[PDB]
Amino acid sequence: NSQLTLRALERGDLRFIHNLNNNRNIMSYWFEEPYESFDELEELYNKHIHDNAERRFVVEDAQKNLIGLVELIEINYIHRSAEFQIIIAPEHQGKGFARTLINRALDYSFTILNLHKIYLHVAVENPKAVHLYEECGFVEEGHLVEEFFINGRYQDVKRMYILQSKYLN
Amino acid sequence: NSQLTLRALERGDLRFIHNLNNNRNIMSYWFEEPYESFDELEELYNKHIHDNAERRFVVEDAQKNLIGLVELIEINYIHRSAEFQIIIAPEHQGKGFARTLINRALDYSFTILNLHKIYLHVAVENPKAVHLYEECGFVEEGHLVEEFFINGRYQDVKRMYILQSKYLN
Amino acid sequence: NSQLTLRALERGDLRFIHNLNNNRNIMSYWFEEPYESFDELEELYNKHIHDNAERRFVVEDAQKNLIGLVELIEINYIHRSAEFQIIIAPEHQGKGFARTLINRALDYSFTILNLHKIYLHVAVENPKAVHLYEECGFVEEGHLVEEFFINGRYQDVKRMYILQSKYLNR
Amino acid sequence: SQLTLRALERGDLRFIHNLNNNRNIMSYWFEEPYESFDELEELYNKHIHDNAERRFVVEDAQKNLIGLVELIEINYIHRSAEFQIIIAPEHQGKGFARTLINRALDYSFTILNLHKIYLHVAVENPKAVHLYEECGFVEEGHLVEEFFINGRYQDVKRMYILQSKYLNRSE
Amino acid sequence: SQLTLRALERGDLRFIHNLNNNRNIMSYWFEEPYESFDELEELYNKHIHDNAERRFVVEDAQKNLIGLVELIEINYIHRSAEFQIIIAPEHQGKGFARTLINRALDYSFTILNLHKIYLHVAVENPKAVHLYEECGFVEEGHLVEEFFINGRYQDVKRMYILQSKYLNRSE
Amino acid sequence: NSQLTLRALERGDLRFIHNLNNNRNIMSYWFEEPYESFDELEELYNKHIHDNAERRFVVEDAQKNLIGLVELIEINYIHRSAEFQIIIAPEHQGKGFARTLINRALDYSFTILNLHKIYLHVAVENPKAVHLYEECGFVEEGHLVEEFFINGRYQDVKRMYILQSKYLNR
Amino acid sequence: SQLTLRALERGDLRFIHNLNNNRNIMSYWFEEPYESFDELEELYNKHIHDNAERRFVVEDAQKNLIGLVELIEINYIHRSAEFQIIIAPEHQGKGFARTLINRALDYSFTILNLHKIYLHVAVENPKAVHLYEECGFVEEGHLVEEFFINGRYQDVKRMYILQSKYLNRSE
Amino acid sequence: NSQLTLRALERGDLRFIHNLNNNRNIMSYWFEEPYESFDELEELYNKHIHDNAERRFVVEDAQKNLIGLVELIEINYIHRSAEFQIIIAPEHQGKGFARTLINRALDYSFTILNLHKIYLHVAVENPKAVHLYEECGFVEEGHLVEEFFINGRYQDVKRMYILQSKYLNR
Amino acid sequence: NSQLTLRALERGDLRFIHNLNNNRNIMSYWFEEPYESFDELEELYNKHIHDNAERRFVVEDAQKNLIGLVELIEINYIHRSAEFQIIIAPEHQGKGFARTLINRALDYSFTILNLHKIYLHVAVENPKAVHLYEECGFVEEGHLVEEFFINGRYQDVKRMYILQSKYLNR
Amino acid sequence: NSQLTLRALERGDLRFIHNLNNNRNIMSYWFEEPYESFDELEELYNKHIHDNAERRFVVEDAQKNLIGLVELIEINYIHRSAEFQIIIAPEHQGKGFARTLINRALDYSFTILNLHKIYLHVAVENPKAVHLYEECGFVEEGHLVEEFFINGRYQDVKRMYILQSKYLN
Amino acid sequence: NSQLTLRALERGDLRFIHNLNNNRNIMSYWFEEPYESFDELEELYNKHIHDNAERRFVVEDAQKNLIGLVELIEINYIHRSAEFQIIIAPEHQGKGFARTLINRALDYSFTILNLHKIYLHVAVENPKAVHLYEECGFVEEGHLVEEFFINGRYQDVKRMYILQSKYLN
Amino acid sequence: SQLTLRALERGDLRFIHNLNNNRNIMSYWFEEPYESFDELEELYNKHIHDNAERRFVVEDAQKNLIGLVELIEINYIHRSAEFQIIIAPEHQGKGFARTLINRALDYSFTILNLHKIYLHVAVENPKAVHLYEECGFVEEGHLVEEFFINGRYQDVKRMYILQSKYLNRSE
Ligand SMILES: [Ca+2]
Ligand SMILES: [Ca+2]
Ligand SMILES: [Ca+2]
Ligand SMILES: [Ca+2]
Ligand SMILES: [Ca+2]
Ligand SMILES: [Ca+2]
Ligand SMILES: [Ca+2]
Ligand SMILES: [Ca+2]
Repeated sequence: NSQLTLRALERGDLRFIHNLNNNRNIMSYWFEEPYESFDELEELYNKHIHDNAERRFVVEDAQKNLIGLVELIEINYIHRSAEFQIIIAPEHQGKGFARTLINRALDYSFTILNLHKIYLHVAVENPKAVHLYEECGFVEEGHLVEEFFINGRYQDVKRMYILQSKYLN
Repeated sequence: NSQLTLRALERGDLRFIHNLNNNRNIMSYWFEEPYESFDELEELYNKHIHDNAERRFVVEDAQKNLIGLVELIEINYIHRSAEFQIIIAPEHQGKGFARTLINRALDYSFTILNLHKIYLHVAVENPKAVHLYEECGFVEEGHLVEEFFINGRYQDVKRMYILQSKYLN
Repeated sequence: NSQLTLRALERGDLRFIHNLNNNRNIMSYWFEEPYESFDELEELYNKHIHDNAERRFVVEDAQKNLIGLVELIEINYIHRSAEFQIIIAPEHQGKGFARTLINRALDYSFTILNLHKIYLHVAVENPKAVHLYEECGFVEEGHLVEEFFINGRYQDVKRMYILQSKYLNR
Repeated sequence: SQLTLRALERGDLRFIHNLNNNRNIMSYWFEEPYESFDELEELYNKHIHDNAERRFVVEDAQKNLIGLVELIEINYIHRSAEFQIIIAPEHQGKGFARTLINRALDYSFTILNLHKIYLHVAVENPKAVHLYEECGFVEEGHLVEEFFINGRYQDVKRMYILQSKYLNRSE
Repeated sequence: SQLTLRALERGDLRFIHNLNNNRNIMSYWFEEPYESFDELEELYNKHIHDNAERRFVVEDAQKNLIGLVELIEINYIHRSAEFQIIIAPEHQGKGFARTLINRALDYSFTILNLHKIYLHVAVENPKAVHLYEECGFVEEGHLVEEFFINGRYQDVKRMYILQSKYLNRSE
Repeated sequence: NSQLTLRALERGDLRFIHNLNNNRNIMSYWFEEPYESFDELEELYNKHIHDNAERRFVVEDAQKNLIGLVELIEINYIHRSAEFQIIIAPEHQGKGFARTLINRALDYSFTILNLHKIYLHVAVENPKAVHLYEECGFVEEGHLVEEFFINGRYQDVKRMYILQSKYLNR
Repeated sequence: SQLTLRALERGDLRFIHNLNNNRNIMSYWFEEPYESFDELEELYNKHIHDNAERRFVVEDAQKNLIGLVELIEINYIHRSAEFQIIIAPEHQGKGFARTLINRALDYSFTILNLHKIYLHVAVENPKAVHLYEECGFVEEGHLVEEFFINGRYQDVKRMYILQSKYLNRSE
Repeated sequence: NSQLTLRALERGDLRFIHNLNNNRNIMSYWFEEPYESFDELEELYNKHIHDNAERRFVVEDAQKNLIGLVELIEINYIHRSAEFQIIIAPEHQGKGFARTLINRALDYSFTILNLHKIYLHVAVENPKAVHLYEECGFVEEGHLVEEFFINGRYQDVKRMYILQSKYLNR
Repeated sequence: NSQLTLRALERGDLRFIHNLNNNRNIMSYWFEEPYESFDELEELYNKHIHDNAERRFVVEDAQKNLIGLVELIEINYIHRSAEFQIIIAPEHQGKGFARTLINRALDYSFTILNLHKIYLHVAVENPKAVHLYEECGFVEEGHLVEEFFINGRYQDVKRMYILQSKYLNR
Repeated sequence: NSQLTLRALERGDLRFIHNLNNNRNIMSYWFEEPYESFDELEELYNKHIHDNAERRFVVEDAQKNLIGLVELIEINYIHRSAEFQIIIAPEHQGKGFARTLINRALDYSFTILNLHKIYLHVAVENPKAVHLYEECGFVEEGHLVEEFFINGRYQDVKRMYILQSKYLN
Repeated sequence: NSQLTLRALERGDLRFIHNLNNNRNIMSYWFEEPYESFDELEELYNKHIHDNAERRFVVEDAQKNLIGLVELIEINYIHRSAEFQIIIAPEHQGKGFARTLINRALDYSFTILNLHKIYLHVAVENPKAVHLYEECGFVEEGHLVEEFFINGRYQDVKRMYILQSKYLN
Repeated sequence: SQLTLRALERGDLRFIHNLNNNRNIMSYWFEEPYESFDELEELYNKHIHDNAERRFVVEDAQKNLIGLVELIEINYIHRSAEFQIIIAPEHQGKGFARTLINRALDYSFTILNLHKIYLHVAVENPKAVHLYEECGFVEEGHLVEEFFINGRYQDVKRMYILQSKYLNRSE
């Protein structure tokens, strides 16, 4: 909660990323390229190394156990917005780490990158996640209908946002 | 209204595209690269010629006057969704062409590309456009707060959608 | 047709090809890449110029009017098979060129390329085309269910074939 | 439940190549014929970002390699693909086939969101034809002299199944 | 209103090069010094997709080329850039400068959404310093022997203006 | 062997190939490029890895001793022909592997690759080899005069062939 | 004497392609099959420095294009090549063939210094076989079902002639 | 320290550089490209190896402990100026190395590179650093307003300079 | 000059440059590569377009007649020195342009490029040229023995220099 | 004889070179690559433009008629030697130009390039050429046996040389 | 003498080649590029691996001691000629191996490569080498004057040749 | 005799770089300034086939690295080059300099066949000037404020020697 730190994703963390994907078992993307294998992930990482439109970070504890991933995509440097997500590894879920990770992502987004707005998508069928985000200051701005094909059907997601002025002021 | 046809954007239409951009006077993008000049537009067109994540079309009348542009971006072939917009050239605005263009874009999206969902953004301060889209069967799914910096301030947009099942059935 | 001739597609014929696509108004492919514009067609033609897995030909009359296109795709040089299609330009449809063009494509396929089998797909909802192909010696070997998304719905197609031995013994 | 599906990786190419020499017919990678491990490896590297074919390896709980699930000719507008499954000789006849087929359909219809999957089966392997029918595939073609296999042209059934049948048949 | 700003294009490079030979100091494109039209042209092509510098040409109603608006050192995290304006000798002293400066600020603050714009002006050109002050720029530095210009090191004022001042000063 | 098996040539077999060349001591070729060294062989293998006009295979016994090489070159996928050759390692010559290797090459050529014709060249001055090939079903179709410069003089070779239809009906 | 041989150039490719569509069999350039002028042109550019095949055009005094002389499979150790000649339909039967053949042998044996030239002729064209025999070629093979031509496998004679015969037969 | 030495940055020092970045926890740049990861740092080092517009050096003690980094950027070879910065590793801060490192950077700048002017930026809200630089001979030439977004707000920096003639005459 | 102007060499001036070379009839160099033909000159111009180690300028009169060439080579941006030469077109030799051109080159070198020193080589056997340079403020600093092979023998050259401080204080 | 000048071969002179080759009707080489066609000549010229191992020059009269070619090959800058030849166009043969061309080649070789030795090959069956070279100061240093296959047989050539010290002193 | 075999030069033999060069202490060439270092030799070997204009071979004894080098350069496949040399390592000189090496080079040249003529250069100041070559059937065809700068002065070489018809018949 | 000269190789670059940090002035490779081992290594690879500069390392009988012999600005028409020698600090003052200089002249004049070698020496190092004079070099220039070294512009002697003097002085 204090002992959780954020650091830039590196090539040796791609195994972790790929293990997070196998566990979630939906289609993953790197700069909009779908991938399933570690090999393609590795190559996409190398190919987009200088692209600033997406940024990834790993959260570790004091003993360097890998806790989760913080990802910003669709980063636009004129409108100053990005989409984010966090993924916590299954073994570390439900330990109360989520809030800390979310705060670390906002801190980076609003005190380093100088973004104006961050938004995220949450499955309407995960009301507890929606609630958590609301408790961290995110507000619903959309209920996107049949937005994503997940587990054999089109599902709705809340689009939730928070502004730099709310987070900092 | 019958005499308006849609055709694939070609290299000779980039002048038209660039004239549409100067008139609207906000930042334009090609596969997420911002551009201002015809030269950069031309080079981006050549570079992304085989990329299927965005598709553009020009609407012409019977005498080949250029009426406007139909653009799909963020095309995802797993979720089967895209973002669209239409831009009508200033001299052809207010002639009642908008509805026809919108129908041509939906027709392409849902009878050729086989998309599931199309969505678009409309400035909350253009309620007449919002109404028009509603009349063509689009439904509001989001009111995105301070989404875009336009004319010196952050503005809200409606996110409006329509599904293939509604359009076809 | 007697003076319909077949010739190898060239770069100056791509305009014709692209006009054939706009008229039929379904998604077209070049070596499996979908394309909509002349520019992308041109670039794909240049990129695949040395690829032998698809071969295209243009049919002209004695005054060099462009009648249509003969296309072989999915050419496999071990099993000696290919998929064929034809597109006749709108203005030349229904004039009785189709059978002649089909025979020219079979002739090339079976007397020059030395293929064993040619097959084609025809919309089940175009029974008169199916009949025509049957009259040219093709036989139904499948009725592919919801095979293609065409004009806003999944459509069935007949798969029809003919063998080299049948064509060469007629 | 014991059997899991995972994306093919470069270290699995040996397995793939061993499966090919056992079956002893001409193999293809993105339509290029190959016979050697070295050419397989090169084709794997060259087409790594191509989404028109996707391959997966099925392993048991101890990571024995059971077989291969392959989708080719994937078209994202018609939303169709051709599938096949190859089980390693030592694992044939243990009743793994139906589980592998279900894993391939699940991926095809719940992740890739395809509409139709089809496959080819030798008309001279009626037991395979039957198996596929039991997994919900239906014959849509009997292709005549389609493939030169073992010194003669052979017929294959073309069999298919639709997303709506796989996902909603029980509703 | 007569004066419009448009993105620099390849056909404007002649104009740019003529502006350089008139001013007769060393010119740069993405930090590469150049003296010839040919090198200018090559640098234009090479950096076409670089967003760290942006250039615009100002024309009148009859498309006479009036001048150049240039942003360099554009940083999209700090949201700052360096600006300059060059008016063609024949159009100097016609009162175009303030209009051009407003067009550059408008683009910088209403389209690019930058936070801060700054510029350098020769301390030995007090009338230019005054002009910039009248357009709302404020001195934040007097850089000592910053640039070797015409055979000696000269001082420049660094002047700035913020987005909030430009957009909201009248509110 | 009965347990002679054929497998696709791989990069780790190039040493064997190069040892076969030094032993025969004539100029060797890879896709028509002459080579003498292991290094050039290796580079040519890498360069032509995707070329289907030549195919090579190594024959091994049950304990993976390397017996020889089967090579198809000049493969033409329209006329459906190829030139074949065999090289048996010196230590395995005269043990009665040759006929088995020849049958394995024909089997691959006619049951997998679906070729129509295989032909080979044999030195006219090695009449016992010519006889062997005749006993395996090859027939002389030419006696090529001063065809190859080999060991300091131009030598004649028989060109011998066999057809798919003959092999598959035996 | 009227007829001269000159190296094929890029402007002659149209002629070459017209010769191919007239003969209506599959043509090759460095073993790549081609059917179109565009692919011919690309193959010409790609193999420009390859010495394994050499082509020449025969013209009359007014630069009418008479035909093509082609050497392929040129091997500079065995000192052999395969030859063919194609005369344009309008110039066939004018008695040019023997002159062209002599020009090809002259080049092959007095400039390239080859040892052996051979050619293939359809066994069903006995008059061509005779012509070649009259120019000093000798049958060394009757290749059985060598080429699929016009819907069936056909036999060809392989005919040859040696440098020593061509140069010294009269000595 | 007397035995603090300056040496050219090498690829094996990038780990140190990256550890210095994580500790300071602001956005770092290499030839104007922002980077956060070791991997991107490494790639930018390789890409700009021949670029002379920035030069970097590592300061070590007699036992080769890494003390800090000296960086010159925006080097202009006509006006003969550069921007300098220093980063001292956390464990070596406050030990009285800073002034020695500054003098080593000035020495290199003015006795080897032959620059005319060096300038640097210091946070206005770190007045003790400003004072230190003044004691080393730097003079304030600007107070740049809201120059940098650092830790969630725009901050002012002093721009401080010193000339070759001053340093070489001290 | 009074209306002699200096402008950056461009690609359309290479013909002039090449005509200057044929007239002087010694081996010419571009970034140390010897060249004799227009074509090689053109290719070297394209290849070194971004190289700052040599800079060239053309001198024109008011009607744009081409008078000559000013060349700086071996430009070193640390020691701040360069080698200069001038070539006047034959038809404009002896008209009293030389001194004006020399002053234009020095002006550029010392007021724009901010160099410290310019030096040049002059044939010892052209004492009137040596004198001219001395009158323009250059001083002999060496007499290089058998420095250059020119017209069939090794020739001596004076090396002459002038410093920025001298030029800017005149 | 005074009015004949030497200039560096250029791309527009390749037609002339190729016409000289068709007339001589033996195998020609460019940096050891055999060529027969103008197209291959052109490409070899472009490819070896920066190679200093061979140098070519054209001799023209006052009206820019092309008289012939001066070629140096096998140029070695350590031993300071090269092989030369001259070819005069058929229409200009026998006008007494040969001597002038030879002197221009020696002048270039020994006063510009600073070579030590130049040598050339002359067919033993062209004794008048051999004599001419001897009159220009070349000396026989070899009678190379069956050196070149020319017109259907191996022929002998004289190798003739001259040194810079002889030419200049 | 029977136990000496010839094999194609490989990359692992470049050390040997480079040691032979340091010992002879004159300028060495690879496809006409001068080189002094092992690194440049290695790179030239890689660059010209497919070039057939020069061919090299190593002579080994039964225990694979490296005896020497056989080199053919200037190989012309129309005239069917090449220049050769042999270099024996200092420790193996004067053991009577020279004759065997020369015969192996001729055998390769005339029974495998099918050349017509081989020639070599021998320093006029090494009359014993000249004699040896004469004993192996080579004949003097030239005495090249001041041909090579060696040890600080220009030296003469005999050019010696032998024909395929002499060697084989 | 103990001291031998050999071509610089990639494994000697560490030595070269150590010689540079000891001398503590700006070093160059084919006119590119460098300070790091990594840039040195890259420049070595990039210019490996460039003959305009040549470097050699001098070793003793036990392969201790003594120093470096460098020729730059090598021009093969004028037949000149610039030379320098750097002896490692630990081997200075052992009397190796003259031997190294003779080895450099020997290579320059007996292998490369150059006409003239010249070098630059600090006018403030009169003992080096003397040494070079004793090895037969003659002053041909006193270059004024030629190099900025240790914070000021310094003069250098330019010294030369000709091939004919080195080879024939004793004749
Ligand atoms: Ca992928
Ligand atoms: Ca841009
Ligand atoms: Ca293959
Ligand atoms: Ca420049
Ligand atoms: Ca082809
Ligand atoms: Ca050639
Ligand atoms: Ca070299
Ligand atoms: Ca550098």
